[PDB]
Amino acid sequence: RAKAKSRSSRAGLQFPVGRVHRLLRKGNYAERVGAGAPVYMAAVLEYLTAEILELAGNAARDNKKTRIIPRHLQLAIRNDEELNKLLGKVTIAQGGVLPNIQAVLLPK
Amino acid sequence: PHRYRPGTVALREIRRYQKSTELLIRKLPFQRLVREIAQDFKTDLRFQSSAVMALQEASEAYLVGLFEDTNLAAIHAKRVTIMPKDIQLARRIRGE
Amino acid sequence: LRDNIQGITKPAIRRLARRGGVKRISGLIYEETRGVLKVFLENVIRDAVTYTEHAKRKTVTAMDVVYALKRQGRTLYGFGG
Amino acid sequence: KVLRDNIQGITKPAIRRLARRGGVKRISGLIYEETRGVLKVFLENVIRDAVTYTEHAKRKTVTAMDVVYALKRQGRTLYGFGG
Amino acid sequence: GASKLRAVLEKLKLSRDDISTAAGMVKGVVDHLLLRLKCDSAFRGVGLLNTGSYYEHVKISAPNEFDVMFKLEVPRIQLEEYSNTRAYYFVKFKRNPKENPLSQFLEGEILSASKMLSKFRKIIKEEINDIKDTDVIMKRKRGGSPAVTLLISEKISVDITLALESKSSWPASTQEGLRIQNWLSAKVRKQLRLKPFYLVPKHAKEGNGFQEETWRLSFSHIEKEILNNHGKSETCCENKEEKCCRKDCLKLMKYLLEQLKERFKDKKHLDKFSSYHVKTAFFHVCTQNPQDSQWDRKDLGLCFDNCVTYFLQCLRTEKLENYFIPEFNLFSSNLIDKRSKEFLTKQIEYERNNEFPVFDEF
Amino acid sequence: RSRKESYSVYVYKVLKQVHPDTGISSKAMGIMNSFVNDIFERIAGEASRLAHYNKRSTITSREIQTAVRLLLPGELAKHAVSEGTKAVTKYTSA
Ligand SMILES: [Zn+2]
Repeated sequence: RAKAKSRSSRAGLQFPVGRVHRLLRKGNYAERVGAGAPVYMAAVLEYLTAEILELAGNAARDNKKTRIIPRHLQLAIRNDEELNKLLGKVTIAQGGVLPNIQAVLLPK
Repeated sequence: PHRYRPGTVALREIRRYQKSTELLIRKLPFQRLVREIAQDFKTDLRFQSSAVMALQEASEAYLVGLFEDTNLAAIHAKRVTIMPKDIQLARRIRGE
Repeated sequence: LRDNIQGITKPAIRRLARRGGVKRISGLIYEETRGVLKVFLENVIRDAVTYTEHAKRKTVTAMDVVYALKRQGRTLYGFGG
Repeated sequence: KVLRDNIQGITKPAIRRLARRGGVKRISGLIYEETRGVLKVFLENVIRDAVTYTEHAKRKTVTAMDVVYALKRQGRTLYGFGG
Repeated sequence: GASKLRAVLEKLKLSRDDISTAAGMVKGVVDHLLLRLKCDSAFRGVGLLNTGSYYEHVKISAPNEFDVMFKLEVPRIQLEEYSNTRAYYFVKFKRNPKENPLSQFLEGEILSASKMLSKFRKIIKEEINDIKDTDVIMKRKRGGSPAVTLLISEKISVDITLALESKSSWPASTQEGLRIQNWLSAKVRKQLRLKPFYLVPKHAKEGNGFQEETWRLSFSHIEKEILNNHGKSETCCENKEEKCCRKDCLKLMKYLLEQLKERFKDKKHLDKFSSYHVKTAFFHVCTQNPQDSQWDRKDLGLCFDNCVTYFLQCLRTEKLENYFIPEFNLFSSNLIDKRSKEFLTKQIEYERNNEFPVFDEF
Repeated sequence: RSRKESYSVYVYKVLKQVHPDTGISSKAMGIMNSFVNDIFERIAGEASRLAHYNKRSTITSREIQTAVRLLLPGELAKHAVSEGTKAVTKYTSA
């Protein structure tokens, strides 16, 4: 038998490809899953994951940390307008809120 | 007899509570509130501790978002103090 | 196990208001707030019970709460999902 | 040919009539412009999705269903034009 | 061998006690300039890197020569290495939804070093003409490391460097840099790397030409932190019980090079050498000699001699790794010709065999 | 024992590319897992509809692509499309 090779490595991805291929056939979403479907999707999930982690990582650095906590994810998501929206209905456990104080409440 | 003026502390608390992530509602009280509501649907019902927390965080998140809109309504009305009606307006606009 | 809405202390209410950016709170807010919180909880808990019942269980799990919240335009992250 | 400034195609009486249906009694002069800038966003979002659906299907002509899906996606359903 | 060196070091420090007024004039000019830059849409976010100071002296024997950096934040950048240079990159911006005001300096995808430097000096030029109490003249720019050189009356010069600030994790090419693990500790290294890194407009200098829109990595802020935290004890030298000669050796090394450069400024052999080369070699010697006891102040004479030897070795072998960018050879034949290195080697060896007379002669 | 699946291992790896020197709490990881499952379902869900609407039994890279455009807003949607389009182009070329 020819040597088996992981597909994630092959597609230049870190996210699993065969599995996504699989998951796309579940929940009864479509009878069949095309070969490029999970490849396309795995790239998307990985991309979005990176964007959140990068921004959260920057938040971690802003707070002089060596890691991401739920709070950093919240700050990252909200500061980034497009992620803010993508997850605009999402409640993050222990996310807190942005420190937005209305100007009319402040003295001179 | 040093004092900090009205609004100095209020702003301070706002700063802090916006910053922190912890639950603001006492737990045993909240837990019991959940149960009292639950018993109106069904007696002898149980909860995982994680379920209660999940409810509490969602509950606080809801109220905070509500208060943000309430605050805006009060400001629109040229007022700092929020009144029951400002809550009602915000809710209504939201479809409640 | 009655009127446990009063277990939501006044400071607890004010602190949430503060987090929301509220600087001043009318004396009639406490009660009005409760009348809203309660409805929120009623809607979420009940769905969780409905899911729990469907599944033929007695213990409400975090997942049943998540489904209840989810469908109201509120995905909650942290308890599984 | 290219079109332009049809935002003005939404005439002042048209805006007022909508406002009136909504229970608005009295309208500030700046509402007209402010309203258009909001209507426009709504239209942009719906039309775009309808186009996106249309393109996915590899068609050129937008049908009622493409609009219906677009509106459903934004969460405002519409009955009587398909479903 | 330490006594003569100590007299020199004391002398060099004391020559700066007169500076406070010169520093004042520099500050006057800098604050003035920052106001204009803040008025400019491109530099609206500009500020000093070395916060709390309007002065930083690169040359130990030039107390009237000042060096300041004006930093400008770049909220997200993508670096692209230029032609395997390892230290030079093109700067592009990542996805950014809102308007990025530095867009005016873009050329295609790339942030133009040429445009920013050109405009930076143009802004300062117009603004210095609004300095009324101090006479400030601008020099014509030649390179890109100092964006602007200002001439204050007939005594003071100020080199102004513009730098982009990035708060992202440092590029992988820096992964093995800041080689302080065996000297100042791995934990200090980790702490420093949680800090931002900088990019300075810099054409990719190479064998017979250069790239116009490249930016070079800069860790000047770390270098400052190291010089003032050169010990693994980290408070070594802030107390006489723990007084080492690392700082003293570097000043003497800088002084040796500066004195020789002044001595031979006319023969031009040494024009391309700078304190940064000395300092880079120095950090490496500190890395080679990580214990404070290898730098006991009592041993300044031999410590300095050993520092000199390492520097000579670097010149002779044409190798001096950037301390932060180990694949960047500061002493590559592409940046400095062999003749200059042989000359400096020879001059230093002469000085050293005669107990460094150039330290006294001027 | 029963066994559970997550993306924890893949999340770590991504974190390393953006921030090679940082880690992540167990909670942040739990959140990222909730996140991935949410996005997956939506895209797959919308892709399901597109296949249905256009009378198909199969989801291909296009249904995934269109679902992305409909779900993601502005430019974020684009990079996802670019990467997906490529990953398929590449997968069959790798
Ligand atoms: Zn020391």
